Amino acid sequence: IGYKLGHRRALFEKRKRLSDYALIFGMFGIVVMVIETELSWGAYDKASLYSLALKCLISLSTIILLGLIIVYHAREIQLFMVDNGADDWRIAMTYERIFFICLEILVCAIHPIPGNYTFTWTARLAFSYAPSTTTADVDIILSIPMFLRLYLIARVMLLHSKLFTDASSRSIGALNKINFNTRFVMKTLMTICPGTVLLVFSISLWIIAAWTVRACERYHDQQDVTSNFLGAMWLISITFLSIGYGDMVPNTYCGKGVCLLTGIMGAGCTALVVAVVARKLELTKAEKHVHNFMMDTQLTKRVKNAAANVLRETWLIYKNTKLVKKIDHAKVRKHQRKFLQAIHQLRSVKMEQRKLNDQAN
Amino acid sequence: IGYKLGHRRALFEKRKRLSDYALIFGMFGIVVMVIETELSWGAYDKASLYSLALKCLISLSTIILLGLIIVYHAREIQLFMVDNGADDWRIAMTYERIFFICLEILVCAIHPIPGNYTFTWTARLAFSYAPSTTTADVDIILSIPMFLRLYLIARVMLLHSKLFTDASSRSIGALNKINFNTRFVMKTLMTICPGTVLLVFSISLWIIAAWTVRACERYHDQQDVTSNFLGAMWLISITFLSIGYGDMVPNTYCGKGVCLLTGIMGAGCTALVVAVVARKLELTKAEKHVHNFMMDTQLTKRVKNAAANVLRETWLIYKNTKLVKKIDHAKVRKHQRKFLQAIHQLRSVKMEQRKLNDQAN
Amino acid sequence: IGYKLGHRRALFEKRKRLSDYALIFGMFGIVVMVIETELSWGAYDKASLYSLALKCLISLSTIILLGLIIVYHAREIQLFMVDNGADDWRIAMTYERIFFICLEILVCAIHPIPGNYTFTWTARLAFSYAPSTTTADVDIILSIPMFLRLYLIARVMLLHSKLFTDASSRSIGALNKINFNTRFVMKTLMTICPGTVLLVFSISLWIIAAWTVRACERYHDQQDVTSNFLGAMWLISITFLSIGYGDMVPNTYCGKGVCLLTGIMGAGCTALVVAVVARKLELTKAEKHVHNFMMDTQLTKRVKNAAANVLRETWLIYKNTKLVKKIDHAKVRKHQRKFLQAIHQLRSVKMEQRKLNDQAN
Amino acid sequence: IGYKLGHRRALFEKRKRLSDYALIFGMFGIVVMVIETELSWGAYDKASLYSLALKCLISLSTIILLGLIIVYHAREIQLFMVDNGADDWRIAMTYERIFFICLEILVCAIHPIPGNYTFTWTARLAFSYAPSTTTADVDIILSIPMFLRLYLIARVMLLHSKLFTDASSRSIGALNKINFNTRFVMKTLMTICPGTVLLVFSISLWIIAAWTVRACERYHDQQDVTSNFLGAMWLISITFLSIGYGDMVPNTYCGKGVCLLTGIMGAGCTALVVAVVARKLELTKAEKHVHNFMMDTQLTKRVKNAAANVLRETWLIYKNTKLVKKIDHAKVRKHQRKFLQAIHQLRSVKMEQRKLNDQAN
Amino acid sequence: DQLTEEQIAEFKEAFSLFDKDGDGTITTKELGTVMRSLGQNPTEAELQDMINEVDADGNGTIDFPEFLTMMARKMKDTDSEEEIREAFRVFDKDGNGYISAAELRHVMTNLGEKLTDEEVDEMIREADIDGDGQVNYEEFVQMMTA
Amino acid sequence: DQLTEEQIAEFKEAFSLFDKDGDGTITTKELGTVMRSLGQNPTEAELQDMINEVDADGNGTIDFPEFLTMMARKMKDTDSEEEIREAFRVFDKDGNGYISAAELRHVMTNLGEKLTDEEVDEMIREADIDGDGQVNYEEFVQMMTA
Amino acid sequence: DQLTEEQIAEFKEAFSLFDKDGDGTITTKELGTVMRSLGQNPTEAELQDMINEVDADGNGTIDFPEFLTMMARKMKDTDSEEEIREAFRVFDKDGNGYISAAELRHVMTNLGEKLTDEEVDEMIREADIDGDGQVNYEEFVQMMTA
Amino acid sequence: DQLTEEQIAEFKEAFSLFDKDGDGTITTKELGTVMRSLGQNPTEAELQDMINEVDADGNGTIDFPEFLTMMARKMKDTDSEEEIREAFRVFDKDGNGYISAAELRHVMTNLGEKLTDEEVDEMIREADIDGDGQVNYEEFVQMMTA
Ligand SMILES: [Ca+2]
Ligand SMILES: [Ca+2]
Ligand SMILES: [Ca+2]
Ligand SMILES: [Ca+2]
Ligand SMILES: [Ca+2]
Ligand SMILES: [Ca+2]
Ligand SMILES: [Ca+2]
Ligand SMILES: [Ca+2]
Ligand SMILES: [K+]
Ligand SMILES: [K+]
Ligand SMILES: [K+]
Ligand SMILES: [K+]
Repeated sequence: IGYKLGHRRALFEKRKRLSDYALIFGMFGIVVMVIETELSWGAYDKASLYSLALKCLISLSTIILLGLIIVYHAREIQLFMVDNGADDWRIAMTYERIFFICLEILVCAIHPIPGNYTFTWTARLAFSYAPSTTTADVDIILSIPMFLRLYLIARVMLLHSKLFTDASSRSIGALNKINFNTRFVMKTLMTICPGTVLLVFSISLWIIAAWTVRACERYHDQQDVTSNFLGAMWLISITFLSIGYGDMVPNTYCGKGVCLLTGIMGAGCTALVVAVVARKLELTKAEKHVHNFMMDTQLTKRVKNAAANVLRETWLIYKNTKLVKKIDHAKVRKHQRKFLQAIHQLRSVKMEQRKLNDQAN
Repeated sequence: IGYKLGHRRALFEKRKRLSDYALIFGMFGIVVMVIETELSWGAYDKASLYSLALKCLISLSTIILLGLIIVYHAREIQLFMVDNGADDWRIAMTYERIFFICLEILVCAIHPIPGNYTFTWTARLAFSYAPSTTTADVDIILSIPMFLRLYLIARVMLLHSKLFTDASSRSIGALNKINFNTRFVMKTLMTICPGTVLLVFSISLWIIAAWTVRACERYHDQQDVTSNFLGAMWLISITFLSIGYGDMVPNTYCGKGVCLLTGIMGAGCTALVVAVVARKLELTKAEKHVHNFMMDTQLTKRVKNAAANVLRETWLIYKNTKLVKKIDHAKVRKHQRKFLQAIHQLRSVKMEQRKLNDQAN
Repeated sequence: IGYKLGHRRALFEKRKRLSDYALIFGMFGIVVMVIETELSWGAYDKASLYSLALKCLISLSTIILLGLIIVYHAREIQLFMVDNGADDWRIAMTYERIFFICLEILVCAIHPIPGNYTFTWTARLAFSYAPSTTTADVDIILSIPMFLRLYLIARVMLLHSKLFTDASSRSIGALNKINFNTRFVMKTLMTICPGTVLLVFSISLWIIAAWTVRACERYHDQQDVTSNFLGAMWLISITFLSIGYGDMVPNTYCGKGVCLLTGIMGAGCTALVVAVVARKLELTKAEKHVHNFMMDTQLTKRVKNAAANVLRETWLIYKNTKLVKKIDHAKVRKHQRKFLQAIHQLRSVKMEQRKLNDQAN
Repeated sequence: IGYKLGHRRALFEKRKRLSDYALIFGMFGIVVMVIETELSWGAYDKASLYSLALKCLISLSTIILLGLIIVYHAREIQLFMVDNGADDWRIAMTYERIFFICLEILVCAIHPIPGNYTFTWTARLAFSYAPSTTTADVDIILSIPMFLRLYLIARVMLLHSKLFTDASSRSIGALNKINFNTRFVMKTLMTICPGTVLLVFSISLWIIAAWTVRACERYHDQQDVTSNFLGAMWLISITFLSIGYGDMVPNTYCGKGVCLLTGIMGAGCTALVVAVVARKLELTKAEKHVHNFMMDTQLTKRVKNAAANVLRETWLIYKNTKLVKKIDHAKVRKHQRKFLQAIHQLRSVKMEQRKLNDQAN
Repeated sequence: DQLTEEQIAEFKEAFSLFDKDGDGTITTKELGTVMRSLGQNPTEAELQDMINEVDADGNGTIDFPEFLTMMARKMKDTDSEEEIREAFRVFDKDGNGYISAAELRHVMTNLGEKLTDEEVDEMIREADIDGDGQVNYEEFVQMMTA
Repeated sequence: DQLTEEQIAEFKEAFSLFDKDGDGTITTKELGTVMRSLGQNPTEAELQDMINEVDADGNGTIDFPEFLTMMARKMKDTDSEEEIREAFRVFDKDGNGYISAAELRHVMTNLGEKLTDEEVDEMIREADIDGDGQVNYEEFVQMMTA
Repeated sequence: DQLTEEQIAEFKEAFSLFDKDGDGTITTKELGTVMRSLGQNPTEAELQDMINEVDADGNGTIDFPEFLTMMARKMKDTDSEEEIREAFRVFDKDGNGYISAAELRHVMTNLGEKLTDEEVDEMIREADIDGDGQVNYEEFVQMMTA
Repeated sequence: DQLTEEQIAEFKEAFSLFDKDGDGTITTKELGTVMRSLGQNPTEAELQDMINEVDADGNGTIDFPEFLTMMARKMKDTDSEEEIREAFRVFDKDGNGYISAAELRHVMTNLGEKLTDEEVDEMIREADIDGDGQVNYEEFVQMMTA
């Protein structure tokens, strides 16, 4: 053919390659921020050379990330112009494509800048209602929002899907008018592998939320309660399951927000788990047939065994009544009791077998 | 036709207009009450001209609301007489109609009257069991019940629905004998838009309950715990999800009632969400067919790949046993292990293929 | 037939009549016990004449109740002998009928006897872990178990069921081999009236559990926390929903056991409510058909409306390109954007129409 | 074929016999450990002869258990060689069979050795945040892990299953290609007896978890709160249902881990119970048919009863209007009201009848 | 205020459903199509009788002027001239509409509110349109005369 | 006692569920009507045999006195002289009814409580009512003689 | 660029899905096999018309060169030469393909954004290629002539 | 190392599952009876072929000695003499069995673990039983000769 399916291949490769460097430069800044935040508490201070040197490596990565995002959007514009018949870049701007670019820029543009700035922080302590005031730095405000950079992982995972760039899949979708969207992958995954995504999401949320809670609570905790990493892990775990708080109520609002988010996520995951358990218990045809066969055999055997005793007790009663002159009534009444028990057992087994048979028909 | 249809439209319009002014005059009083209650705490006192002037604007609105309600009921009586063929108006008075008019009058007749009245209030504090006594005003008792005026919104929403005032649907409703009731709209909405009503109801309940809890708790709270608006929001949110109370137990009974109501509503909403999630995970026919097609293709490819290795390992064993005289037994043992692994894998893939095929038939 | 069908009527009436006096004499003792327990705390003491006089009225009722139970069992024995062919009363004794008679006697034989006896009680207080020791009376031990007498209400309700004594129902059950046991009524009720039994059971449990908790907690509470009736009601309500305890943890094992039972009952009721909500929201055929009809009409109208705009924009572009010499490109690109939007909307509406149609087929 | 089938019987019997002595020697050590741990607290000390004598009986049992495990694995190797065509024991070692043997050895090799060793333990107290330091023994660390020896019960139960060693079921398994693996038994059990395994598992977990919690909490509890056996039982029960902690938060990580595990198990059991309740409420065909029959009869009777009143009221109106000259309008109004009520009731009953008839098909 | 511009057009939308392409003609074939999609498969005589009653022109189909009259009676909450018909057809013997005089005595003295013998005796003596003991429809129209 | 006036209508109400239009008889066509609504589709012989046993009059249909007697036995919790036949029909081949005498020897040795050989040896004595080795139910009626 | 060796094998895998027995031919019977497994039971004319358009050799079957061309159209996110056809076929009558010129006046003046009378008058006078009042798709081809 | 009395009775219970009339053998018509209850509806040839292999007497029915030998194969966890059959039948067309020798060249080289040309070259030169290009299962029995 030429051009088409030859040039379109190059655009796909360029778009796919540009989404990995962005992820690398997005994770590098997060890692450096975590190390700097951990080491700036006791190892050194904010007025040293280590802090400036280690925070000057975040701005460069942010600039590279912004450049990569802009190039990615330009290549997407080129692909859109190639796909639909058009010869002007101005046609794509539709008051919605512009907004998401600005949203991405604002989300990925936040980082702790070099310097030494401070502000005043006041909070009310739990279980005692006592005021507390400290002097904090503005870097804590500018570092937590950088966890929003995790949306790139979804894009990288989607662009690498085999069911996204397969010609046969496209042909079948055309034959069935299937809408291959960014959400259909989740719908398929919640069926093919419904027990792996839940575990991965739970562990990631657990670790990130515990670290964030401890980072908030370091400032106003002097008794090592909510500022301990294992304590934060336990608090997140018990809030996820909605058991309670114990004596681990935070003294800060950003801990309360994390706890509320964890509770909402836990409720949603519990509903999903209930649905999955309901869906995972029904039997297939083969095992059902085998079960019916074995049950029918067992019930037939039990029916014969129960039917023997009725005749046995009848014969015992008849032999013991009109024979050997005098009769001992104790044996007679015992045999009558056994006869009634045998009758009831036979009736019950017959009813159960007929019910099972009509159900299995 | 004439009087049958020409006049029937005028009555509907008159009844519809009378339901909007009632809503406006019902919301005006609530807004004025909220502003007056907020401003009577610290700005001025209950013995000033501002309080009297601002509370004299609620009685007039209440009187107008009562007049509008009476006119609406009279027009409904007129419509009922027209729609049945009766002549005397006394025929419509059937107790059940009389009781609801009085109920509406009593519900909408409550408001804080002008004046300056007080009473004595006592309570037991939480976590300390200490008595507390203050002097309060009777306006707090007469203002909270005015939130019952919100039933007018349902009437306004119902009277504006096209599915209730469309003459085309009447033929199908008569054909299928379906009851167009005031409740059918809810059941339809819980299917067409099951995720919007839940959000709207949750946000409205959240804000109203938080404001009411703070209004109760401001009287006996001296440490800014349960009288803080954000604290009330957090308490309502954590009681809705049934996680616990922490150190946020109210010292008043009207806070406990709100918490109990929030818990009941939360349980009901959780059940509804579970049902919705259960009903939202089913797959349609086209996607199911496409999934089956792709799975069959992949499984066939895997079957061929697994079947090749059996022959490969058999040939390797045969070449390594009866050739080049001396033989290394380690190679033979390794090849036998690989042969058994290939056999087991082929059997598993064949079983999965047959199971998928029979279940998809 | 008169010897069988006429005589069998008398035994049924005698058995039915004997189950109402038993209930009356079982409720009389409970009421008297509640009044005496309430009035013996502050009104008088256990060494007065009022206490002896009011407790001497429980033993007589207990004796009458035991006599009525024995007569009821004798009449049931007579009915069993009449029904199944037998002429010896000893045949019915089967090591299981004997055990239940003794169980009933032991359950209904417990009551607070007259006298004045005491014992020593020690408990650990909540939130403070401080020991507490009081001198109590043995009447508290002998009064709470009398709430087990409520099993008679089930018997009275069952014996009055219309579907239990009716020839037509018996004939149909014999034809269909169904079992009319003491459990089928519950399953039928959970379908015909699934929302009334839950409410009745919840209210009865609420009141009885609150009274029992307050009665157990009277002895070791000196701050009016868990000994207040409204506080007990609130604690029972919040334990039923599994929200928490707040500051209302009992200092006695009696309250702990009552709370555990309430939590188990609450979990069971929540599961039942979830199942009922799941089984309620499904639609019937008529409403489904009318909904499909209205949806089809609306989608057809929307299809026509969307299809008009494509032609409108195509004509606008064609008129604006090759006419009136010079052309303003801004208008052209605006119309191209509108053309693409119209195309996308039309495609979406067509897809939704086809999906709904194939689903409704 | 006599050689293969005759020899295969001996290996199965040898393998089955070796799994009972292992269980006996695994339970003996647990029992002795529990007795020694209970008696080493107050009766004697770790520097006595009773402790050495009673702990020297655990090492011998552990050695016997290890020998039995090794012999069992050797016999399993022999069975595998007999089953699949092979003449060398080295073929079975596949890097996975080796790993599980080592895992079993490490799990079953842990026990408290004789001697007298100590270490230092520090914890933070609940609700007070006060440090606590004691000196403990290393035997507490080496005794709790021995509860992992309970996996032998599953093996013993599986090897005794009739549906696992039945020659008749092999034909049906071949005909249906159903997998008789170690997981199918649970699937069958969760259907045949879904209410017994839950109870057994709940009681076992309850007792073991309460004992473990008390065993760890004995060291840092001086007020008899979390070191009391009944208190531990109540804490485990209320954590299982996810109600809260009250004032029973542990001062040790043992309690935190055990409570987390109990909460997870409780959530899973609640989901299973919800599914079972949903599965246990649908009706069978016979009872459904009987119910429909009775409902139809009752509805027909109600239809006739309602239809009589319309004619009755019409006749009353006609007699009271054009007769006896003068008329009283009050009677006319009352009769017209009754006429409308009868019409509405008849319409409602007809609608219910037609809906039931349309549904029951 | 009858031929209002918006309300007449609205009736066209409702009338367009039963109009196949462009003809003010509603026949037996049209009813089968619409009723099939509504879960109804009535017999041929059913809709034949249905279209017959709502027919005034006599051409074997339904006209637009006839559509207004039938719609007006369906918009009304309760048709008092059809409820008595329902109470008769529930007691209908086979379908001829003939109910014996002696039958009415039992269904009135026992079923319902237990009307007195004297009252029903006056009822039947006046209900005798001819004197044979069978009333079909004249009693109902005689009831609603004024 | 016998049957009181309020009890008279009780059975007629139940009898009316099988008497549709004042038939006064219970025929095969009406029996098949109610059985289909109860999830049963038996063969013609089954319903023919069912009405054959309860046809005391001999006219080929069930009468009310016949209906009263048969339903009275159904009110019993256990019909004593009916389960023995059911046990016999369990050990029955192709509906012949002639159970081989030698067959009873095996079933009594192991099936049940394992009666002794000498016990069944005396049991087979007097079991042969004629001396061939086949018994249909003459042993059963002999069992319930007194 | 054109197509690389890896890309060539990719189409073969998709090509092999319509060649159960090879032969490099896509016959009518092969389409029926795949469509039934995809929840479709179309008529013979539908598949006959479908293969007719995608056939350029003229033999009757489809080869790879025709297969390659039809895939490129599918890969496009929006075929601008088909949407106008679908809009015409929405208002199309009985598959004729020739729409009345007078009908377009109503659908343009009211349906949609209510185009003005003067502009739609210019539309029809330019679309009067027929000269009598029955326009067709011949307006579409001149719409996309440049 | 024998079959004890318990073992003998054990197989009879399994054997009684197929001997409905106690004939001492199984008829080919009752195979479909048990298979229908197991959700299987095979053709006549399938059941004819199945009984053909396990028929040693040659009369047309299966005896107990064949049944006893049948269970022994079922007891084995992996019958190594049938897995190669499965692999061959995967690469089999129209059930001929005459697998082309040139076809095996491609699959071994690419499909699987990528065997080399020199390795596969010795396979055909040894698998040529005659030298025409068609190979059969005689290669398999040659593989398992020792
Ligand atoms: Ca027509
Ligand atoms: Ca007409
Ligand atoms: Ca009859
Ligand atoms: Ca008869
Ligand atoms: Ca072909
Ligand atoms: Ca071709
Ligand atoms: Ca046979
Ligand atoms: Ca044979
Ligand atoms: K739930
Ligand atoms: K909870
Ligand atoms: K909780
Ligand atoms: K809690």
